[PDB]
Amino acid sequence: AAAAAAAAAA
Amino acid sequence: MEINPYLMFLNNDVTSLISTTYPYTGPPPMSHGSSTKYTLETIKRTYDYSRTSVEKTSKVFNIPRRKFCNCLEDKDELVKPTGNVDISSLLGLAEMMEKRMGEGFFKHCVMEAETEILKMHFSRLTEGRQTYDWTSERNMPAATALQLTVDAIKETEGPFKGTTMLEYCNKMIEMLDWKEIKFKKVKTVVRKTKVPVMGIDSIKHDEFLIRALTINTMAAIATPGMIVRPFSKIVETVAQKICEKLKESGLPVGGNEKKAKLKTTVTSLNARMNSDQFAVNITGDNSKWNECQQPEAYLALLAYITKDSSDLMKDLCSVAPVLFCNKFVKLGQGIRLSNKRKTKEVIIKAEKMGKYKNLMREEYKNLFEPLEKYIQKDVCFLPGGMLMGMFNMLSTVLGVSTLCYMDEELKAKGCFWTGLQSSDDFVLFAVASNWSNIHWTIRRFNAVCKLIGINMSLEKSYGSLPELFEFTSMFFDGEFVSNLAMELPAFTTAGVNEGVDFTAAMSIIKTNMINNSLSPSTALMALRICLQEFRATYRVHPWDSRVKGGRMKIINEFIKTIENKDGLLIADGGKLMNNISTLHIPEEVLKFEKMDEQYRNRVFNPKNPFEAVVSTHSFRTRANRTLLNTDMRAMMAEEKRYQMVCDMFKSVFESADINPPIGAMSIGEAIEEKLLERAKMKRDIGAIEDSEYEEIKDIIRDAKKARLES
Amino acid sequence: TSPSYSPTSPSY
Amino acid sequence: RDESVPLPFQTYEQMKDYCEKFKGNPRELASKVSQMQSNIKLPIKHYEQNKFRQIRLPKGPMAPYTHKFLMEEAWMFTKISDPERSRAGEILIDFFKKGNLSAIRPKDKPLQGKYPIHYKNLWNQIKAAIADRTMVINENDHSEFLGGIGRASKKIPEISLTQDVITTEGLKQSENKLPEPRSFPRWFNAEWMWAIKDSDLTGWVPMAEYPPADNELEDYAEHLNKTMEGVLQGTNCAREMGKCILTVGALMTECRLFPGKIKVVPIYARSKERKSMQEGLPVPSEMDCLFGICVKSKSHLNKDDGMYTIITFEFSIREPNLEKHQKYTVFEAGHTTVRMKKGESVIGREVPLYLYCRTTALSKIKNDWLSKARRCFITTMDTVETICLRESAKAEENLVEKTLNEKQMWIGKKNGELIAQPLREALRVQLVQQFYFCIYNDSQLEGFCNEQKKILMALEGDKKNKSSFGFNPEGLLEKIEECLINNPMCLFMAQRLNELVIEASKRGAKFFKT
Amino acid sequence: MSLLLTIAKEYKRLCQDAKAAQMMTVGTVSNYTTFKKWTTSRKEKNPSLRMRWAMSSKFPIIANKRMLEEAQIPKEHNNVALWEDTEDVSKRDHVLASASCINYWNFCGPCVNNSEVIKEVYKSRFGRLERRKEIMWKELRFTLVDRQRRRVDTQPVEQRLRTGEIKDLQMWTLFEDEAPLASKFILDNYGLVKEMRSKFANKPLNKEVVAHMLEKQFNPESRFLPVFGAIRPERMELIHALGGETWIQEANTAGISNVDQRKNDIRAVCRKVCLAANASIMNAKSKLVEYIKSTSMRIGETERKLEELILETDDVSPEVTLCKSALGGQLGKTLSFGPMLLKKISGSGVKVKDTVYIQGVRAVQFEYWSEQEEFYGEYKSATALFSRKERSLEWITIGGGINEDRKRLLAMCMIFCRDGDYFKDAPATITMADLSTKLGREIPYQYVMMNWIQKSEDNLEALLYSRGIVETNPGKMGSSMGIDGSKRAIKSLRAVTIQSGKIDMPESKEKIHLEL
Repeated sequence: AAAAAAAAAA
Repeated sequence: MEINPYLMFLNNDVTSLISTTYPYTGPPPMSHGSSTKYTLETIKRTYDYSRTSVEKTSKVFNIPRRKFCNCLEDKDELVKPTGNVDISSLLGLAEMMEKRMGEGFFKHCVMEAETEILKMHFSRLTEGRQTYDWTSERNMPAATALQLTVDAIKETEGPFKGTTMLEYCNKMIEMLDWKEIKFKKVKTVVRKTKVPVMGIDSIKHDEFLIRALTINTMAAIATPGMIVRPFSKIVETVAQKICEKLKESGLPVGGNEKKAKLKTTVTSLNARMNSDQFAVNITGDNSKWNECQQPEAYLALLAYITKDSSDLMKDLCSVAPVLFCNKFVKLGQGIRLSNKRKTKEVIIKAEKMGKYKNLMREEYKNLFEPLEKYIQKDVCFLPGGMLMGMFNMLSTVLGVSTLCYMDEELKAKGCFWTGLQSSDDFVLFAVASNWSNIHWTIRRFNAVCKLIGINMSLEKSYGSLPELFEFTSMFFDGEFVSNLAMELPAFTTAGVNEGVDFTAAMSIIKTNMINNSLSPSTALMALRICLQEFRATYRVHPWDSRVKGGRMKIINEFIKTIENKDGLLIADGGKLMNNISTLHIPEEVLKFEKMDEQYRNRVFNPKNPFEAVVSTHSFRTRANRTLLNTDMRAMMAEEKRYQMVCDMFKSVFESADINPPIGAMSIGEAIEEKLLERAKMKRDIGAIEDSEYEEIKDIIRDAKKARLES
Repeated sequence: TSPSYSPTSPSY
Repeated sequence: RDESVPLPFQTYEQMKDYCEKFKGNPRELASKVSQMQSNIKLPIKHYEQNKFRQIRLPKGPMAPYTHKFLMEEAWMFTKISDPERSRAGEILIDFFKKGNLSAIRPKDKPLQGKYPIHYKNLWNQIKAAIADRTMVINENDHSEFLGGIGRASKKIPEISLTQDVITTEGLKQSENKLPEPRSFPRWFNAEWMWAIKDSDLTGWVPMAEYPPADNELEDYAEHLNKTMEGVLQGTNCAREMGKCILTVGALMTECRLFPGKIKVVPIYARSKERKSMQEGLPVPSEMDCLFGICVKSKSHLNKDDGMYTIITFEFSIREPNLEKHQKYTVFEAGHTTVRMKKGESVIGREVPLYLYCRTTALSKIKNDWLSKARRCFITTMDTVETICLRESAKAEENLVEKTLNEKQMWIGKKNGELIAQPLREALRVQLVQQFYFCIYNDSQLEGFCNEQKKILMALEGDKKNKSSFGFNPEGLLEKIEECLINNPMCLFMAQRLNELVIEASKRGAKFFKT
Repeated sequence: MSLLLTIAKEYKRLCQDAKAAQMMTVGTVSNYTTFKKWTTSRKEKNPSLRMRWAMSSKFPIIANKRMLEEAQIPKEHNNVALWEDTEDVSKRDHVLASASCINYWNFCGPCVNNSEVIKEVYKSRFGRLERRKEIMWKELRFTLVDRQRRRVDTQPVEQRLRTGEIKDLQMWTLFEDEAPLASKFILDNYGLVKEMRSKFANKPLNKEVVAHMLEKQFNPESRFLPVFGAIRPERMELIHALGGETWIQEANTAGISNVDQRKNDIRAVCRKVCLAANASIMNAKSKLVEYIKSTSMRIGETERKLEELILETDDVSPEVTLCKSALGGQLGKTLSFGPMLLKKISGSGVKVKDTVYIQGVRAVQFEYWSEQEEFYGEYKSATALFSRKERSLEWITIGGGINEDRKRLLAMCMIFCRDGDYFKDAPATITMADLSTKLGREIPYQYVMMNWIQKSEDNLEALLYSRGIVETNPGKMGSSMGIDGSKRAIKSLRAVTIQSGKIDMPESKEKIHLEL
């Protein structure tokens, strides 16, 4: 689905 | 869709992209488990490939010896490898080979060998691969093994004063008649803590002979013993002198030179052609090349070469083969027993196989039972096989002897074959008037090859019109074999110290760029890769790099002082100043002019406590604690005793390491008189006390007492 | 008594 | 010496006499023709054997996933890196845990798991360790898992064993085992096509600075390296290269750091994001992302070769496939949030997260050669660069830039039609091929290629119509068959070689099509 | 002062051990060369990987102690431990320490004024950099045929010398205390001894290092290398940046060391000396040796005798072979005929005498060779490969660059070939070329017609036409050789074909010498 990095600690 | 990389081979020629079929980017394969299977299988392949039923009981060993040469059991499979050599036709190939080049070929080459060997100190025998030390019955680096051999001779019969290869050989042959030999062997004594106390062991001529002919397996390649090695080096130097003079020989000459040899012989053959004649080539590769060759035929051939040379060195030539004509081969680690429970396992020694007998699987039994004839307690005796890697020179001498003869046999229309050979590998060019005749020519040359025991691999070999063929990963066309796959693993850091590592890597990129013919951007990316792996290996990074660490924390305060931060050395945190044009120039030189004066002065001082540039960065690496824990150290107690001696003499004589010490004197005598001369030097003019010089003299004479008492 | 092959032309 | 002589003569003196006095007659012509009559076989004709029976391929279960890590289905966790915080790289996961990573827990009932409860307990030990320190303290847990669930087998000496031969107990026997052959993989093609396309993150591979330049060469070299690096850094193949280098390097340090100890090593790769929309922005994002967590067992080094054992846990957004994942034990881990921002609405909701687990063996040699994956670039570079020179050197002009874009390389097949791509994008195919060569290298693979060069040389022999021949092609194809067992890359390149033979035979026929 | 005392006491301790005492007493001192070979044979299996494992540890490195305590603080700045009193692993007087301390002393260390001492030690390397400073640059691309194998001096330096004599220089400049008194080199070549010993003897730093670097300073590395046709040894140092199969670079030949022309000057010297021996044919053996040992050459920075230059020079010219033949220097693997150089790769046969007719109705004996023999020809800007059988050329191929030089190759090699047409052309040969005027000496005939061809322009055309001429068939268009040396292939010579490329040169490591 061309969507790799994801999750951010923020 | 379906991605197929091989589709790019359609339009393009294969020889240019051939470096992408070889997967040299990854790790190699390697050995697991017991090597006894391969060893027994290979011995049975040796007795099998030698086709003879003639078996004569040896007088000395009370063991059947199968001597197969100039006799044939023919099997309905001829195409399958043969080990049987017909010595008459062999010496025929030797005669035609000599009469092709000079009448004095063998006499002269043997003269050169005799020269180089008679000069030779036996200490250079330590140079080479690992060899089998029979004292501890283990494989060792050649130097330590030779130290144990000579040391054992010293503790048995007294010290060895020979200092020559010839006298070493004389002592080797003298020990075979020795009824008793003494060893340095570490025996564990339970004092319950087991301290491996060094000890002195005894052995009998019967056991010592077998230990002397014993060869060891390496998970396979064989590593012969220390008593067999000098004579093997003799024959190998003879065959090297023979190889050098041969145009068709590819063994003694290699790298960039092999290339031009092939080019020259190619254009020579193309010019030699007639208008009727037809040229075609084949890439030959040989399987079981070592198992087919036999030391008996090598004994006959060596006797033929040494016929006219000298009767003094001829007896020294014939001794090398006969130790491989009766030779013992260590079996291996052995077999293991298990249940279906996977709980209990029973290890077996190679000695005790014949105890368990049928307990092994039927394959093991079928391979094992015939070898019980030639079996000994720990070891298996075979005459005819040639262990791999030892004689390679003489092997290619044989091959070139097969290729050398064209004028011989029949002057049939279009009878031509010649080519190159290195050990098993050979490239054959065949020329015949008509195409139908070519098959006949090729088959005749394979017939003589298999006649003396050179077996072309019918599976591996292939041939075509002259343009295409391969030699030792060198593929030919109008172009020449552009591949970096050979030299890949050497590009990484050399691992001695920092300056030597990087500068040596640079010069490696240079030499590869000239010879292996890689392109410049390839060498630039190689420079950057070697630089990154260098920085990671030595844990350094540039000053402008955000990376923080132990060595970088110093660089944080280092940066502000130095004006020119590019001229800094890489190991001190400097950025790369070298490039393709500067590859010949070490980084210290290229950065030196732009260095800050404080920097360059502080870094290069020779007093530091810590093509190659020494700088300040060179250091020595500590050995790990492995060999010191086992009894290998209890053996090393001798080597350390050599240590403090050599270090002492190097402290007395500064040029000892550079210029080898000479003159007729004892080490101790020269040390004493030299110490007296330096004492007189410092006393007469320079500053030292007179009573102190007499104290030094007192220490010298008191040392002469304890030196005399021994 | 071993046959031969003459490659008529090429293949591409 | 006197009993070592080959001839019917016994005394060495007689062999010596026959040697020194030897003069050969021309009787080896009849000896060679009788040897020729005895050797009846091996005349060879290409057109006769030109079929080569295509290529034989093994049949059985589909080949599994042999790579130590998951590529296509692997999932990432993005963290913007601090220079002093990430400089350790061990603390990277400790700063990761302050995020959402700590909450994820698998359920007790896995999908397609071999040893669920063990892996679940170990996962909890990793999460509990990361809080305090990254070493796992369990002395009983690792003893069963190590050796690849290899058990330490008690050894009974031979001296006391003789009675147990006289009285047979414990059911004493001896046997060895062989690997079970597999069949051609399907998924491999999709893996290649995924590694070929550019990932959203810019580059995964640390590459040093460029040296100073002089007009003549270093302009050409520096430019070519800038372009090739720029292309290959964005690919997912570079991603797997980077994670391999960084994590296998981490393990390599952990083997010296804590021998005989259990440690939690992250599986991670560093990447900086790059944005081509505008020049002026706040910053290009510099960060590092996490594929999963890893566990190391005893590092003790035997006199013979020791092989360390390793337990890999990877995140994935993807449903597992039992066929290629048979070695993997999958769980249902949780749900992960994924969103995008576009011209459309693109909300993205959430997608379930699966946790893949397995155990593998790493030799120290494999740790090294896999630790440096950068070598692949070079072997691609050369192969590419030569093509640009050999062309341009014909026209005595600078064709490098023109050859890269214009020259067409056959890449794949779609809809039964042969497809080609320019040399710049087909460069990714070579880089992926070399990287698989690094990852998938087995003894089987080396036998395959080293016996395959003969096939290729015969093919190009028929290419220029040189009427090439190999002597026992049944034997050659038996050696090629012999080296194809379980290796996915080996069987893949085998089948692709079949298709090459087919299309080449269609172009012109020196070969066969079934 | 105690530095000698503790050595004496150490000797006392060593000879008190009988095992070491007897091995110290028995035999020559040469046993040291063997004794050293008995240690540290163990090397690690992994070149880089082992070193990575080594630098992984924080305190792997073995380093000296005394100097650091003398100069600098052992403790750190950031409170990461540096030094201990414990000697671990191998037991030697060095105490282990961390890697970063080296960097610290490279930073804050108290050292001054080492600059001038460094460079003239490494002047080999520093000079190899100095030469790269002055050159200019241009870039292009071509399909380039390099000359595949030339054995050619690389990294050339003035006053280059053999390995033994440079070992003598090593011993004399390093230390006087233990040195042999070595006559041959020191007496004749003194004044390089003065320079080297003067600069290196006063400041005792890195004795072993300076030695082993001076060994390489005077040693040109002659390897088997591809060259694209610039044969000056200065370009050989950096070929890679310059040329290759696809490479090209320019603006080079200008900057070179003074050796390259000095060698040619020595060639002219040997020319004049051999002429001096040619003037008087009473004896040529006793006079030329006098002319050799008497002459003294002045090299730019040093005075050196002509004997030690001739015997030990690398480049073998047709003259230099003659000058060496008077001495005992063995340099083989070289064939010299006129301006041309040759090497013999194949066959053998005996010299035979055949009397054949000239056009002046007179008979003169000609010594010819019957062999099937394949030799490589070498001429200015042209290389080729020839094979003669039974006094006539069998196979020929020309790899030459320039047309005229190709024609010269063809000619000269025809002279060495000596066909029957060699006799048919005799336009006024007898009046002059027959009898050379030197004390009434008849000059050999091969060189007679060689000189007749060197005479004028039409004499080349004569024997060039003496070979069979035929219109060449298609497929030989590129290989065919015109009378004037071109490839147009309308009319071409028989038994010759040009190759597009160069031709590789053979090499053999051999030494042969006999009296003249």
